[PDB]
Amino acid sequence: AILKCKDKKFNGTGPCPSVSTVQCTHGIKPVVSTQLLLNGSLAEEEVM
Amino acid sequence: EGQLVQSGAELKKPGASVKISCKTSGYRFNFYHINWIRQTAGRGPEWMGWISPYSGDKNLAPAFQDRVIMTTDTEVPVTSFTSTGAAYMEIRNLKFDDTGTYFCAKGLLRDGSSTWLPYLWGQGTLLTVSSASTKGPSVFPLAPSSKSTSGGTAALGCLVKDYFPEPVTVSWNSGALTSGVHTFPAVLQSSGLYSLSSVVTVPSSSLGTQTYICNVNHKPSNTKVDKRVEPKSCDKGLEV
Amino acid sequence: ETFRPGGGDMRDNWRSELYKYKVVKIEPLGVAPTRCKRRVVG
Amino acid sequence: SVLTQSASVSGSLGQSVTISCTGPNSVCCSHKSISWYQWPPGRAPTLIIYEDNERAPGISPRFSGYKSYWSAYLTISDLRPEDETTYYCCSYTHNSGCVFGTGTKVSVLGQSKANPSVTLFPPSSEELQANKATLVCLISDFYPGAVTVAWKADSSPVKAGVETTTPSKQSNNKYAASSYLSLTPEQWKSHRSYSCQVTHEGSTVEKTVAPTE
Amino acid sequence: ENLWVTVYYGVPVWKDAETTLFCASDAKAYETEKHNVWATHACVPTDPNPQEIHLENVTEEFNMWKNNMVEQMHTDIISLWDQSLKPCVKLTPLCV
Amino acid sequence: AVGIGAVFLGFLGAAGSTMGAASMTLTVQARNLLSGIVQQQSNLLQQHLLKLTVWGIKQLQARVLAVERYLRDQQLLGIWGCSGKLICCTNVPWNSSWSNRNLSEIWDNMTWLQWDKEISNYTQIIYGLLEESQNQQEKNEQDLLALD
Amino acid sequence: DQQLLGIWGCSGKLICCTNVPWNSSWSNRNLSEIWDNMTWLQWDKEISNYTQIIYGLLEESQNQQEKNEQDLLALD
Amino acid sequence: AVGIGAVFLGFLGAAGSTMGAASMTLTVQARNLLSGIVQQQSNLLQQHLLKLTVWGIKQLQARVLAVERYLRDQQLLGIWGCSGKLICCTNVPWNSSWSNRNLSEIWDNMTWLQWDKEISNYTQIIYGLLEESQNQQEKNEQDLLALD
Ligand SMILES: *[C@@H]1O[C@H](CO)[C@@H](O[C@@H]2O[C@H](CO)[C@@H](O[C@@H]3O[C@H](CO[C@H]4O[C@H](CO[C@H]5O[C@H](CO)[C@@H](O)[C@H](O)[C@@H]5O)[C@@H](O)[C@H](O)[C@@H]4O)[C@@H](O)[C@H](O[C@H]4O[C@H](CO)[C@@H](O)[C@H](O)[C@@H]4O[C@H]4O[C@H](CO)[C@@H](O)[C@H](O)[C@@H]4O[C@H]4O[C@H](CO)[C@@H](O)[C@H](O)[C@@H]4O)[C@@H]3O)[C@H](O)[C@H]2NC(C)=O)[C@H](O)[C@H]1NC(C)=O
Ligand SMILES: *[C@@H]1O[C@H](CO)[C@@H](O[C@@H]2O[C@H](CO)[C@@H](O[C@@H]3O[C@H](CO[C@H]4O[C@H](CO[C@H]5O[C@H](CO)[C@@H](O)[C@H](O)[C@@H]5O)[C@@H](O)[C@H](O[C@H]5O[C@H](CO)[C@@H](O)[C@H](O)[C@@H]5O)[C@@H]4O)[C@@H](O)[C@H](O[C@H]4O[C@H](CO)[C@@H](O)[C@H](O)[C@@H]4O)[C@@H]3O)[C@H](O)[C@H]2NC(C)=O)[C@H](O)[C@H]1NC(C)=O
Ligand SMILES: *[C@@H]1O[C@H](CO)[C@@H](O[C@@H]2O[C@H](CO)[C@@H](O[C@@H]3O[C@H](CO)[C@@H](O)[C@H](O)[C@@H]3O)[C@H](O)[C@H]2NC(C)=O)[C@H](O)[C@H]1NC(C)=O
Ligand SMILES: *[C@@H]1O[C@H](CO)[C@@H](O[C@@H]2O[C@H](CO)[C@@H](O[C@@H]3O[C@H](CO)[C@@H](O)[C@H](O)[C@@H]3O)[C@H](O)[C@H]2NC(C)=O)[C@H](O)[C@H]1NC(C)=O
Ligand SMILES: *[C@@H]1O[C@H](CO)[C@@H](O[C@@H]2O[C@H](CO)[C@@H](O[C@@H]3O[C@H](CO)[C@@H](O)[C@H](O)[C@@H]3O)[C@H](O)[C@H]2NC(C)=O)[C@H](O)[C@H]1NC(C)=O
Ligand SMILES: *[C@@H]1O[C@H](CO)[C@@H](O[C@@H]2O[C@H](CO)[C@@H](O)[C@H](O)[C@H]2NC(C)=O)[C@H](O)[C@H]1NC(C)=O
Ligand SMILES: *[C@@H]1O[C@H](CO)[C@@H](O)[C@H](O)[C@H]1NC(C)=O
Repeated sequence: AILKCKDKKFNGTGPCPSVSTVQCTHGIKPVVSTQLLLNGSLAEEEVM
Repeated sequence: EGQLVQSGAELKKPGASVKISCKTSGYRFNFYHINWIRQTAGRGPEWMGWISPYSGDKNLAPAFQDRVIMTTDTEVPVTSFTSTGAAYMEIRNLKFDDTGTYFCAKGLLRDGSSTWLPYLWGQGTLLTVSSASTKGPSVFPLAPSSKSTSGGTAALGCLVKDYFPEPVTVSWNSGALTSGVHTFPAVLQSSGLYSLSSVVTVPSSSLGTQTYICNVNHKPSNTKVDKRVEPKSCDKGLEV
Repeated sequence: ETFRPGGGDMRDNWRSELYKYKVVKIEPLGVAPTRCKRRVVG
Repeated sequence: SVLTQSASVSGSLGQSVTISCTGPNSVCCSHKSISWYQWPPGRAPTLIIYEDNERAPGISPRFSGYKSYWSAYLTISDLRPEDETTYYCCSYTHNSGCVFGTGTKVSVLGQSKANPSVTLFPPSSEELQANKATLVCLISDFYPGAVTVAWKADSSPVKAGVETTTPSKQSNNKYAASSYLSLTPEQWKSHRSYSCQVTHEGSTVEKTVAPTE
Repeated sequence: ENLWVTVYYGVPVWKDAETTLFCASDAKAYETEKHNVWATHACVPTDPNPQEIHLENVTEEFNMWKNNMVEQMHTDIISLWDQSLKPCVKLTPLCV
Repeated sequence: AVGIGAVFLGFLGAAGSTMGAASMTLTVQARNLLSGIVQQQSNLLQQHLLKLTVWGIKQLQARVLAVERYLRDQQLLGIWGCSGKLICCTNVPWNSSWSNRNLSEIWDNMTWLQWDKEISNYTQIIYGLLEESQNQQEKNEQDLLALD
Repeated sequence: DQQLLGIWGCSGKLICCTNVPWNSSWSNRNLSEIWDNMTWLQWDKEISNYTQIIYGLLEESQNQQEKNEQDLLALD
Repeated sequence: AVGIGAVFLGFLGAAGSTMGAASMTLTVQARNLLSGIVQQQSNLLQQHLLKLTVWGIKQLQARVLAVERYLRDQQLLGIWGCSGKLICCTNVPWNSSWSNRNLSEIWDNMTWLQWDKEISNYTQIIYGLLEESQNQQEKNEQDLLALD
């Protein structure tokens, strides 16, 4: 099984206190981009 | 095997309100409840109430329902098997019936009854309330004395004069000498403050290779002065 | 101190939205101690 | 508080007596589960048993929890004097707090005696620059830790200005308390020498400071 | 006071697993044009609802840097390109 | 999306709960373990010739590993006499040099993950004879005792 | 399929008896009225809609809480 | 290399020993039968694109044949009422036109290989009704007798 983390202020690594179980990723669109990303997911937070 | 540490243990006047708190170290804090207790000389050990760090389920003691209002913070994980998370508990009593020493600690299985048990205990802060205000530390020495001139051991100590609210912690050489070092509780003058004594035994031949430095420290009067116990004794037995 | 966008490799494109996720094994069987036990057939 | 405990309990080496305590139907006898505490005064406590008969780990089988329909007990066994201080009783139900007690202290006989240790510190030079004094001369390394101690300048009835403490225990086995003597400046070198008499039921020791030296 | 050690099937338990994963995307008929880059017609369709369920008071590690699903998720993207290209026309008579 | 709270609790939803709680939810794990057909259909839910796209066969590798590690797991149960039955009692005593703590002290106090971590080292050695002293020489008995 | 049997306590055994009653809003007819009257295909067709819901607890009320019992009753 | 004699005896180590000896060592065979994961890892113990090297998929054919012939074997046990249980007793008598010799005369005298060789011809026919007369009509009984 995969699993997702679910706290907004989570930074790159560390244990995640808020966790919920998935088996298949949300819809990732493989955008071919160098130096920038766009049309991607967006966290409800201030971009950390 | 998790440690719990409160903070200071000092003075206050009947009217105001000061709050004391107690933080986990080495284990998870959340799925284990909260508690605080008293053991006043007048009414002995006594329990108050809990809540839960997770959601919040309190059940206080009828004695202290109507006065005391308290909140606690959130998770600070350390790793999948240990954490931290704050918990802050305010008082409001205005009665010196509650002057004693205050613990707050926890530890349990959690899915059976017996559903609160205090297990892994904190420092115990010591809540001295007073109408008299803070009186700060001065400090002077104790001349060495003979303990056993056959065994070649002596006893030298340090000041611990009258000061207001106890406790009052005094280390020497700031830590690295704990063997044999001995200090004892204070007294109560009939006008209302304390005093004890400080003495430690050392071999009599240790006078010119080691330094002996007591250090006086009362925090609410924020004073702390360090001393040099003069090793020259006046005991005839020790003089031999 | 100064600095500048790099994009030396692309899979940083993949870290963009594959950072919630982590695959994990099922070890579904555990031994543990209780008092039950069925008839000793002897 | 409502619950009542045995005022005192006694025995010696190889002991098996414990504090017990009960109360009315509303408190601590049947439906509840009831779980108690080793509590050194001035120190955190350590917890023998959590629910009646079966106890928290770490503490070992010398301690057995058992009781019937009107009280509660926990007969300790094979006892060394590390056990020597208070156990208080505790009744609770899934939705309620516990209820703690009205004063117990273990005390057992048949132990080897210990020689008391007394040590007078004269009233130092930097003291009557204030000018206030107090002679102190404190006792340790003795048990039974119960002793009376007196004052005297010049072996002639002085009758103003001495305190002496409750004994508090933090040593491995032995016990101490404190005592001392308040001031009016000259009255003292009005005397010739001193005394801090320590009296036990077994022997009487006295120290004397000649403060001319 | 006697203790046996007895087994249970289906304990909520897990280990850092290294294994190969697969793709699932809701299928577009899309009979106008054809042949998507990666999904093509081989990715399985997502279920009508993918179930999301909260693991309560659970705290579990995450390190997206030695994470493997990226090294996979590009291992693919490089790969099937080199098979979406191979059936198409080979342009070597043009280096003229 | 927004959390809906109609069903309880789910696959590994008792991983954050103590062993006693999860000990009752053993089946919301046992069905999700093997089922690689509910989620993958024998025929799909015409320009292409055959489906050896690597979506095809490395999906194909996954399905068998799904079963074989189950299939060898449930064989261990077939070794210990528990095939169709999720929990299983046991005859050879536990000498507790593997863990010194109590019975309440685990089901109410810890969780399953929080119990493997500590005896993860003693794991292989125990499985040596939860069958031998339990089943290898459980049924030469009723061999030698249904003998009559 | 045979795991479902491992869910319901029937692994090596083809037929299986059952504890939770049948409340018959799934079929109002008798016992003779099926084994002598209809065939297997002719029985699934009618409760093919009620199929998933029954398999919800031919284990829970039958086996999920059949052996915490002998957990709690071989307890002694 | 040089022989070490610490463990006894091993997988098929009782093939040269009589049936009675090997009848006790049935498990040092049952675990080595299916386990194609202990020896083959889901991920390995970067220039390459995908792993359809024929080390890949004819390893892949092997793993399922490892299980299916086990899986159909253990289904035969599911036919005869022995799923989680390695040995199995039996109800229909043996009429001995398949072998005229005794009980001691096989477990102490011969080995397992040395017993199949002689009834290898009578093998299929017996498996006809070690279930029918044993289990096909063992449980219409407790159908018709738990009837009450
Ligand atoms: C960030 O997010 C943004 C938001 O989504 C992204 O924006 C997206 O950008 C992409 C481009 O990168 C867009 O894709 C293209 O959009 C074009 C504009 O769409 C307009 O028309 C829509 C309606 O018509 C479309 O849909 C109908 C079905 O409903 C379909 O029949 C029709 O053909 C058309 O696709 C309308 O709703 C919109 O609002 C717009 O007004 C669209 O025209 C493009 O279609 C082209 O191109 C793609 C890419 O190759 C082909 O796959 C298509 O088949 C189609 O190409 C065919 O038509 C051309 C018309 O001239 C021909 O020239 C081609 O050769 C080809 O025709 C051949 O094949 C046919 C089929 O076999 C035959 O019939 C012919 O005879 C020929 O043989 C394409 O969809 C997204 O639309 C846009 N998003 C949105 C929401 O609009 C942004 O990109 C993101 N950022 C990044 C970095 O990704
Ligand atoms: C994530 O974390 C949280 C916590 O960190 C964790 O929650 C714990 O889960 C365990 C397991 O269930 C709980 O353990 C049980 O707790 C029961 C709750 O106690 C009852 O009594 C409370 C006190 O009432 C007193 O106070 C009021 C005044 O406030 C007074 O008037 C009353 O008269 C009374 O004196 C009460 O607050 C509490 O209410 C909460 O719980 C109920 C559900 O019962 C809920 O409906 C409420 O809305 C509120 O949330 C409750 O009513 C306790 O009863 C129970 O004991 C019974 O069960 C055991 C078996 O477990 C039996 O042996 C026993 O005989 C009893 O019948 C048991 O102790 C624990 O309390 C939770 N909370 C903690 C630890 O703080 C979550 O589970 C974690 N997540 C996961 C996935 O596990
Ligand atoms: C699980 O079992 C393993 C195997 O017994 C345990 O691992 C061992 O843990 C000890 C620590 O107590 C390690 O010893 C250390 O060795 C160094 C010298 O290398 C020494 O200086 C230290 O003072 C300490 O003694 C030992 O190396 C280690 N061995 C292995 C193979 O890991 C492990 O502790 C057990 N875990 C649990 C939770 O019981
Ligand atoms: C199996 O269960 C399903 C689900 O309950 C049954 O399907 C339902 O059958 C009824 C007929 O009795 C359908 O109702 C019809 O609806 C229209 C309006 O759309 C109305 O005008 C008709 O008069 C009638 O009431 C209903 O739509 C249908 N629902 C679904 C989801 O199929 C089915 O009958 C059951 N089969 C058996 C053999 O029991
Ligand atoms: C296992 O069962 C098979 C089938 O019954 C046995 O095979 C048969 O063995 C006999 C020998 O007793 C063969 O008969 C011979 O036939 C020739 C003519 O073709 C005749 O001239 C000889 O005098 C002899 O009677 C028979 O052909 C053969 N049949 C087959 C299909 O193999 C076999 O003996 C049995 N093995 C054991 C160990 O019981
Ligand atoms: C672009 O970003 C917007 C959010 O900023 C995404 O969602 C759109 O949000 C606006 C209002 O914020 C709505 O009016 C649109 O209907 C939303 N669109 C969709 C498709 O949900 C939007 O999806 C992004 N565009 C993409 C991903 O192509
Ligand atoms: C509880 O824990 C202690 C720790 O060793 C153990 O001795 C005691 O027996 C345990 N209780 C039971 C009932 O086994």
